[PDB]
Amino acid sequence: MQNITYSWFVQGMIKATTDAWLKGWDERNGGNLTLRLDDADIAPYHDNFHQQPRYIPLSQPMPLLANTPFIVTGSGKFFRNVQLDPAANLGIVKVDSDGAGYHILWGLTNEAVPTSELPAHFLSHCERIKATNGKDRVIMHCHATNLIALTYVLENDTAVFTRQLWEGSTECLVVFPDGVGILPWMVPGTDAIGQATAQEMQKHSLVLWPFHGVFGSGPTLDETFGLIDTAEKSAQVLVKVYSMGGMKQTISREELIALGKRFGVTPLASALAL
Amino acid sequence: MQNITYSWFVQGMIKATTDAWLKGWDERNGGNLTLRLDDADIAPYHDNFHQQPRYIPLSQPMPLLANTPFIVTGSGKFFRNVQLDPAANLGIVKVDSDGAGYHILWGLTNEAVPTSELPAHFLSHCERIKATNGKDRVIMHCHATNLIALTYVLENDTAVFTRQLWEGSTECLVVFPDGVGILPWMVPGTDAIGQATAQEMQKHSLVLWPFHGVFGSGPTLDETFGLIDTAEKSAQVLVKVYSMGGMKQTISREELIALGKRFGVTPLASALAL
Amino acid sequence: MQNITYSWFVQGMIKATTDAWLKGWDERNGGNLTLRLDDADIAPYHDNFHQQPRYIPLSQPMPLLANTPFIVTGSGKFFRNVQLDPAANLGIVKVDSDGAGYHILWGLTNEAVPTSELPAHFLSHCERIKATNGKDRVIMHCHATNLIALTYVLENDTAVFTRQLWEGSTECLVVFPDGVGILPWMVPGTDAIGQATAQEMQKHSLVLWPFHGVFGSGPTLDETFGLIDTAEKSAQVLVKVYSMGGMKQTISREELIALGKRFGVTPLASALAL
Amino acid sequence: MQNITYSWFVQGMIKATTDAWLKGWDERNGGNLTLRLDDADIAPYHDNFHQQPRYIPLSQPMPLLANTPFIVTGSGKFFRNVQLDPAANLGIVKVDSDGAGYHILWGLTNEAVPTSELPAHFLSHCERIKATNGKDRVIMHCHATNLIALTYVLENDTAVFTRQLWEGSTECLVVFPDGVGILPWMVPGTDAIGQATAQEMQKHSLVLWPFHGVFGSGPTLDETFGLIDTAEKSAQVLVKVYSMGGMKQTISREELIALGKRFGVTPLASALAL
Amino acid sequence: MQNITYSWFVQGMIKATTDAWLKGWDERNGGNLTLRLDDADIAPYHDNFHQQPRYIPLSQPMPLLANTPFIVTGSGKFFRNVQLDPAANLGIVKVDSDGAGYHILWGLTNEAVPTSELPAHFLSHCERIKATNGKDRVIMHCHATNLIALTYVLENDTAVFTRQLWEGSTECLVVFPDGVGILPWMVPGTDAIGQATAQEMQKHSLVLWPFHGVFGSGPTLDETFGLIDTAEKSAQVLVKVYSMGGMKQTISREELIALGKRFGVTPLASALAL
Amino acid sequence: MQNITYSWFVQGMIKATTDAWLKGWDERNGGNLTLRLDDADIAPYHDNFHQQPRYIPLSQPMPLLANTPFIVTGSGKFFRNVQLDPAANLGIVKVDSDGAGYHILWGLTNEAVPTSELPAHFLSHCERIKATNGKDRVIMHCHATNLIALTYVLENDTAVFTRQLWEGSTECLVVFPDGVGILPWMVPGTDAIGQATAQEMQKHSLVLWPFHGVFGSGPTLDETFGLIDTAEKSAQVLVKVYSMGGMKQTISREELIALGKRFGVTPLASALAL
Amino acid sequence: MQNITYSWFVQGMIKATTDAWLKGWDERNGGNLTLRLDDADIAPYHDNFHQQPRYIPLSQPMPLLANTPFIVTGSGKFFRNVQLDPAANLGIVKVDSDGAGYHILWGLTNEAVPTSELPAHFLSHCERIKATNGKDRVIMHCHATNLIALTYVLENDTAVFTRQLWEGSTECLVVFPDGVGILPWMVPGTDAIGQATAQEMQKHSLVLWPFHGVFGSGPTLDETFGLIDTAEKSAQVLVKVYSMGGMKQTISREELIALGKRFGVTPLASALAL
Ligand SMILES: [Zn+2]
Ligand SMILES: [Zn+2]
Ligand SMILES: [Zn+2]
Ligand SMILES: [Zn+2]
Ligand SMILES: [Zn+2]
Ligand SMILES: [Zn+2]
Ligand SMILES: [Zn+2]
Repeated sequence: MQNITYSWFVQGMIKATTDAWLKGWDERNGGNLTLRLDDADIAPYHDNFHQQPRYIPLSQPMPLLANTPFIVTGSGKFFRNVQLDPAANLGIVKVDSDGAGYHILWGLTNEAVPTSELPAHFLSHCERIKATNGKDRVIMHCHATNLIALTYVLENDTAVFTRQLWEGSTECLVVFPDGVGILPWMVPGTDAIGQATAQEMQKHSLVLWPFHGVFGSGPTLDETFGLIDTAEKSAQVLVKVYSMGGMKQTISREELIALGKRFGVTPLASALAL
Repeated sequence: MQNITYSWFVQGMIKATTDAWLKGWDERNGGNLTLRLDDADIAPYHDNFHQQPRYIPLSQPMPLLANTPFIVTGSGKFFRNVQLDPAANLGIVKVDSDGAGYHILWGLTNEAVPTSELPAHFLSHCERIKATNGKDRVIMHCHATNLIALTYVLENDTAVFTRQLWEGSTECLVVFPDGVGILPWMVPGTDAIGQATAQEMQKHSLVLWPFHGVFGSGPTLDETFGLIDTAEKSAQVLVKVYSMGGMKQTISREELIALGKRFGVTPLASALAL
Repeated sequence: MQNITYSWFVQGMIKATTDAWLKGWDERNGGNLTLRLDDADIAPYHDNFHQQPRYIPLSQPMPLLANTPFIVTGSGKFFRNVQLDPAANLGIVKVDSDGAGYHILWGLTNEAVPTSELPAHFLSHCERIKATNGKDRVIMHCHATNLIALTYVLENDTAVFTRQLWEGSTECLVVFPDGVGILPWMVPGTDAIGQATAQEMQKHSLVLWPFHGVFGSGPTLDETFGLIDTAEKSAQVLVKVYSMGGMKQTISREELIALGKRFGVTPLASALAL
Repeated sequence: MQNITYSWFVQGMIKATTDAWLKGWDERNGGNLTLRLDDADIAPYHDNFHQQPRYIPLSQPMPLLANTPFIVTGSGKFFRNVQLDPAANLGIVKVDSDGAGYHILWGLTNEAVPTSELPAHFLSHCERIKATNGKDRVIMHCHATNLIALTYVLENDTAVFTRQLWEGSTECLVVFPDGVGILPWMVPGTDAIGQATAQEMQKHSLVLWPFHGVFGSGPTLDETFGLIDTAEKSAQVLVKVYSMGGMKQTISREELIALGKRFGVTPLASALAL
Repeated sequence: MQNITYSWFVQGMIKATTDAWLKGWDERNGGNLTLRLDDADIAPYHDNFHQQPRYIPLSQPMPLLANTPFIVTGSGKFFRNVQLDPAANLGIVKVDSDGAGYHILWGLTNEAVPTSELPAHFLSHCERIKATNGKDRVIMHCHATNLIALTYVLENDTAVFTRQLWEGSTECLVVFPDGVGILPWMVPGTDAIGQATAQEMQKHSLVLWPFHGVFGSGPTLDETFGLIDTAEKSAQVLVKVYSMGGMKQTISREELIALGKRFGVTPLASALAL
Repeated sequence: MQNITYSWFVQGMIKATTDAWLKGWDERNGGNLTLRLDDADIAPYHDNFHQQPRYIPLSQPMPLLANTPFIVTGSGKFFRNVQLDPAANLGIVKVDSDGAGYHILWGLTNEAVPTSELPAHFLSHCERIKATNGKDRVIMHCHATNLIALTYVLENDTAVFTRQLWEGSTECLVVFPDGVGILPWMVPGTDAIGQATAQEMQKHSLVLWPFHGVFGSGPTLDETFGLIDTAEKSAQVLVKVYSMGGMKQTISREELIALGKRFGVTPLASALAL
Repeated sequence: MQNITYSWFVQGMIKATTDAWLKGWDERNGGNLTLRLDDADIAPYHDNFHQQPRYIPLSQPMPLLANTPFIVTGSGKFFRNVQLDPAANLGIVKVDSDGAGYHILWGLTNEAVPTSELPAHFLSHCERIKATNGKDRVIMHCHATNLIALTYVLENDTAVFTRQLWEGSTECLVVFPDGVGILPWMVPGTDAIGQATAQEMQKHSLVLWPFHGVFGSGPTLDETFGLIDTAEKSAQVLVKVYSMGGMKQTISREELIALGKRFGVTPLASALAL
C-alpha cells in the first residue's frame, strides 16, 4: 500500500498548518488542529502504524467518540515544521472502545504526544457533531492576529463582537450567521477552558479566547481554515478602520437582515438586534 | 561523503536566517546569529575544513569557550543571501585552547570575517551557559519590527515592558517568565554594549536594544527563533491595540499568576507586581 | 559556456526585482532598475547576443558613458514577471563609443525597449560615478510603501526627513550618513524631474519623490536594495510609532553624533541642528 | 522555505551517485539513476519549478506512469559532479496524464536532458511496479567493476551466474533470492535492450549486461545501492578466488537451501538445482 | 548534561563502523559491532534514555551479563549510515538483573532492534570476559574481503590458516599469538553459530566464518578494529602472493619462534608446529 | 570580484589533479595538466595578477599559440598538494603575441616554473587544435595504474591494444573510436618523445607510453579526465580478466561494428581486422 | 604567537601519517615517522613546550645528533589517529648536548613515548646525514602492501629486486638510482635489525624488510613519502603483471642505461648485469 504520509488527510494537515504559519497566525507552537477521520480513511495504512501504539488515558470519558480516529498536531510543535517532518509533528490517534483514552497509531515520534488543548478539542468536536449532525469534522485553533488585537478594544460580548465582525466584511453574516462566541479570559490547556469552549461550540462555529486566539469548527480543512480566515479578514479591516478614527458608515441592520434573507440564513438575534 | 553544506547545523542556520528575512526583521545586513556546536558535529566534515585556518585574535580572552566550535553569520552579510551561498555568508570558527582567539575552519570565503558583534555574542554565550548550565547554545540578534517600534512609546523599563509583552499574548509569560531586559540606547558594536547585554543575559533570555533590535538566547535554533517570534508577535498585537486607542481589558495580574502556576513557572516578580 | 540567463548579473536583476515585488514596492509597472556592467562581464556571452543588435539614439548624449554596458528593466514591464521571462523583461544595452546612443545586445524581446527613464538613470549614474569615483553602479527606483506614506505627514525637507529616518533605526545614520534628499512633487518622466534628481544624487545616495517613491544608488544590487530596504524599514517603524501617538523617547542628537564618530562617518550637519 | 536542493530525495540522489563514484563504478558518465517520487514529495517546492516546463515526447507511451514524478540523472552527466551542482546534473520530470511524454519541472539546466537510458528505466519501473506491487521505486545502472570482469569468465547463464554470486558471500541468497538475470550482449540505448531488461526485471531485481554493467531495482536508494553493492562484493571475492586458482570449498546446495529456509525466502530453483 | 550522541563510546562506534565501511568490509548491512560499557559510562546520560525503554527477551539466559550495558549496531542497518544517524543505527541496551533479556535505553529509534548476530556476540563476550579476565570489551564482525576470499582456497584448518596469516605479515604472530579459529560454514544469525563462535572465543581473539566474514574481540574499539585490520592486511598480502604463483620464500618456523620469544608471547602450538 | 582561486578553471584544475591523486595515478610528482583558456576567462581577475609578470622564453616558438593563456601544473609539484596551495602548484601563463615565450601572470610562487613538459604539451595542443578545429583545450598526463600494467603484457601495437580496451568496456569504442596510440618506450622529457606523442595526437586522443603512463586530450577537464578514466577502467577490468585466465567470451568484432554504427562513429579500421 | 598544532611540521606529520593510513600501509600501529628539525623551527613555540621536559637516556650516544630536535610518532600509536589528536600521537624531542638522551619538549601526552624504534631511526638518520651531506631529514617505515607481497615471490636480493622495481615504472631509476637494499628477515625491534638497516642506508635511500615493510629516507616529508609511494606504485604494477602471467615486454637494460645517462644519474651497476 501507499505510504500514509502521502494520504489526503496528512497532506491536508500539512497544507492547513503551513498556510496558517505563512498567515502569521502561529508563532512558535501557538495553535493546534484536529481532524476527525473515518475507519476507512486509515484502514488502508495499517502497515504504517506503530507496532506497539502508545496509549494515553483521557481527561474525562467521551463515549460519543469511542473508536473514532483523528489526525492531530503535537503538543509544543511548530506549525512551521509540519510540512517537512509530518510524523514528528502530527499524530493519528484513535479513541478506544469506550472513549476512555486513545492509542497513537501513527506519528508523534520521539515520545511526542497530542496537543495540550486536546481535551478542548474533543469536547468541541462532540458538541459540533450533535449540533451539525455529524457534518463538522475539524477543530482548529490559531492565534489570528487582528482577532486577538480586537479582544483588547471591543467589549468582550458575543452579540457586540459578532455584529462588528459581520460589519467588517459583507459575507461574514453568510459565513458565520450563528455568530462568534466570546469566553472570558481563562487559563489555557485546561479541562475548564475546554468545557466552556465546547459549550460555546453548541451555539457557534467560532469561539474567541480573549488575549489569546480563535477556535473554529467546520466540515473540512478548507472550510474551517476559510471560516477563521474570513473572521480574521474582517477583524483586519476593523483594526484599520478603528485606527483611522472609526466607522463613518457601515452595513445597516436592515441591510444585514436583507443579506440574511437573501442567502436564506438566520442571523444570531442578539447580534442582529443591535 | 556528504558536504558540510548539507549538515543539520548549516541547514538550520539557513532556515533561521531565511525565516527572519521573510519576517522582515533583517533588512540589509542587520542582525546576526551564532550557534555553539560540539566537536562531534563537525568531526565528520574534516575534509571540508580550510587547510590552514585563518586565525583571528579575540579582543577579550574567553577561556570558558576554549576549544569550542561555532557556526556564525558573517560581517556585512545579508540574511537574505544565506540560503543562496552558505559558505560565503556563514563560517565555522573554533576558539583556541585558551580562548584567546579562533580559527576559521570553514566558510567566510573571499576573506570575509564573523559578525562584528561576535565578541558580544561570545560574552552572552558565556553568561547563558552558566545561567542555564550549558543548555542554551544560540544567540540571535535581529531587528524585530514591532518590538523596535514599541521601544519608542513604552517606558524603557524591564518590568513595564515585560508586563505589556506578557499581556500581548497569553503564551508569553510561559515562554519567557524571566521577562525581557531593556538596556538604555547604546552605540552598537562596542565592548560596552556587549558587556551590558551579557549582564542582562544573566537574568533574561531576551534583551531589547531601544531603537535598534532584540537579542535572544535558547537551546536550539527553533526555540530561540520561536522565543523572539513570540515576543515580536505580542509586540505586533500591542502595536495594533495602542493604535486603536489602548487596552479596554487585558489579562489580570491574578490571571497572569494563575497562568504561571498552571505551567510550573515563576514569573519575574517585578513584572507581576505591576 | 553557461547561458547568460545564469550569469551573476541577470540572476541579480531577477533577485532584486522579485524581492522588490514581494515587498509590495512595485505594483503594476511601477519602478525600474539599471546596473552598470564591465565589458568583461558580458564578454563570455557573445554566443547569446543578438546577431543584428538594435540601435536606439539617446536624446542627450552621454559621452562619459561611452562604450559602457548596462543591464536594464524594460518599459511597461512588471517587476513581478522578470522571473517568469528575463529576456522579455530585461535587456543588456551598450552605449556606443561617443555616447550618442546604445545597442540592445540581449533581451528586450518582442520589440520591448528599456525603461522610458533610461535617460534619467544615465544622468544619475553619471553624477554618482563622479561623486563616488566610479564605485556606484546601480540606480534603483521603486514605490517603497512606508517611505511614500511618510511624505504625506512629514515636512518634505531633506534635514527634517533625514533626521526622522536616522531615528527610526540605529543603523540608518551609518548606512546613509549623507542623508536623504527630498524633491518637491514633480510630473514623472520629465527631463526636469530627472535633472533635479541627478542634482540631489550629487549629495545623497537616496532621493525621495513625494507621494510617489524613492530613488537609490549604490555599488552593487544588494547594497542599493539594502540601502532602500533600510530606509523603508525605518519608515515602517516610524509609521507605527506615529500611529501610536508619536515618540515618547528616541535616539538623542548627541547619541547620533556619537554613533557617527564611532563608525567614522560624518552625518549631514543640517539634520543635527534642526 | 527550504530549497529543493536540500530535500531528502535530492540529497539521496547526491549520496547514491557520490558513493557509486567513490566505488569506482561510474567512470565518466557511465551509469544512471532514476527514483520514482510521489506528488507529495515535490509539492512543497512548487516555487523551485520551471515556469514553463520543457516537454519531451516519450517514444513508447507509458500510461502506467501517468502523472508520476521522478528525479533522474542527466544525459552526458558525471556521477562525480552530482554533489557539486545538483540542478545541473539532476532533473525532476513528471509524466503527463496519458504517459505520452514528460515535463522537466526542475534541474537539467542549460538545456540538459534526462539520461538517454530513461525509456529503458521507465520500462523496468513498470515491470517492477507490477512485480513488487508498487514497492520498488528505484532503477539504478552502473559499471560495477568485478561484476563486469566476471561476465568475461563465467558462463553468461542466469542459473550459473546466480549460483556463483550466492556462493561469493553468505548474505547474497537472502539479499537476492530471485537471482540475477543475464542478458546476451546488446547494443546499449536501444529499445531492444530496454525491452529485454524490463523482461528480466519481471523475474529478477538484478540484471547483468555482459561486458558493460549491472541494472538494479529496489524500494529505496539505499536498498538498491545496497543490493548492487552486495552482488559486486561477492563478485569481488570471486575474482580474487578465481585469480588464486578457484574454489577448494564453498557453500553447499543443502547449506544454501538451509539458509533459504532460515530467512524465510525461496531461492531461484534453477540456481539451487546446480 | 551533555547529549549522549557526543559521548566517547557513541563517537567511537561511529568511527569504527565508518572506517570499516571505507575499508570495503561492510556492504549493505553486512557486519555488526557490540561494545561492553560500565554503568558509570551511561549514568551521566540518564535524561537521554527513552522514557519507556523497550524490553526484549534473550535467546538463552546469560547471568554473567546481568545488569551489563552495551552499545550495539542495529539489525539490518548500514555501517555507512551510522555516522550521520547514530540513534537510528545504534542502540544502548542493558541486560536485566538476571540476564534474561535487555532494555533498549537509547537509540534504535523507529522499532529498530539490536543486530541479528547478537546472541553470538553476547556468548563470545562472556567467554572473552573469562578468558581475558574482564579485559576484552568489544566484539566486532565484518566481511573482511581478503580473509573471506582465502576461506575458499586455504584448508579451513585453524593451525593451517593461522600459520599462513602469521606468515603474511611479520607482526601477526605478535598481534594474535593465540591464532585464528576457523568454524565450518554454518547458517548465520543462529544460537548455534553463536555457540560455536563463543567456544572458539575461549581459545582465540579471532574467529573466521567461511564464505562469510570474521569475528574479533579486544579491549577497545581501536585494538579490536586493529586486530581485524592486521589479519585482513596479511590476508590481502597472501591473496596477491597466491595470485602470483605462491610463496618462493617466507618466514621460517624457527623465525616465527624467535619472534614469539622476543615479544614474550607463546604462539599457538599446532599452528607453530607446521 | 571573487578571488581567482574560486574561478571555474582554478577549481577545475584542483578537482582534476586531486581526483587523479585519489585514483593512484599520480605518485610523487608524476603527471601534469595544462588547460587552454580564453582571455575573457582570466580578464575579470586583473586584480589577482602579478604586478611584474615573469617572462620565460620558449625554446621552440609556438606562433599558433600567440597571446594564448593556459593554466598549468608546476614542475616538481605534487598533484596531491594542488589542493593545499593552488597558487604554489598551479600557474596561469600567457604566450606573447609572437609565440616566442610566455608571462607567468598568476601562481607558481616561490619561483616555481611550469611543468618542464610545457613545451611538449604546447606541441600537442597545437596538433589537437588542428585535429579538432580548436575544440580540444586540455592535455593530461598521468600514471594510470592498470593501463601501465597492461603495457607489460599486451602487444604494444595501436590496433591490438585499442581492440582490447574497446572490449574491456562497452562504451570505450564510443568514447575513443579513433583508438589509442602506443609509442615504443622512450626517455621522458626529450623533444623526441614530445614530437612522437604529438604525431600520435594527430590521429588519437589517447596515447600510451609503455611502462610509464598515458597521455590524453579533450575539450574540457572533465572530458579529458573522463576519457582517461574510461580507458583505465577498461584496463582495470582486463587486468582482472587476464588474472583469472583470460576471456571466455567478449564483445564480437561484428558487435563492435554495430555499436559504432548505432552511435554514428567510425572505429579505427585496423583494430577490427587483426 | 601561533599554536604549534598549525606549524608546518606538525601539519606535515599529520598529512604524511594520514595519507599512509589511507593508502593501507599502516594497519593498527604499524609504521613510524621521524623528521629532523632545526631549532629555528620549534623556537617560536617554546611557549607550548612542557614546562619540565621528560628526559630519556638513549641506548648509545650519538654526538652527530647533539642538540638536534625531531618530531616523531609515538610508541603503540595508530597512524589513523594522528589527525584526531596530534599531541597524543606525536612528540617533539631534542637530543642533548652529547647525544646521551633527549627531552620530550611537546606532545606524547598521557605518558606516551616515541616509537620504540627511535634509536634505529637515529642510527639511520646519522648514516643518511653523512651519506647525503646533511640533506636527508626523514626516516619513514610503513607496511607498503605490494612491496611486502613481492618479498614472497622475488629473490630477496638487492640487485634483482632493484631491477624489477626500476622496470615497474619508468621513473623509478631516476627516483632511486642507488637501488633498494633488501635485508634478510630479522626480528623487529632488535639492535641487529637497526644496525643492519643503518648499514644499508649508507648505500640506499630505500630498504626492504622481507615479509614486513619498507624503510625510506629523504630530505622532506613529501620527498620521502614520495620515494616510498613511487616504489610501492612500481610494486603495485609488478603484482598485476606477475598475476597476469609475467612480463611480455619491459624496459631494456640499454634503455635503463639511456634513462640514467639522460637524467645524469649513475644506476646501481649490479642491477644492470644480472
Ligand atoms: Zn493557543
Ligand atoms: Zn543590529
Ligand atoms: Zn515610479
Ligand atoms: Zn552503462
Ligand atoms: Zn555477517
Ligand atoms: Zn610521467
Ligand atoms: Zn613494521
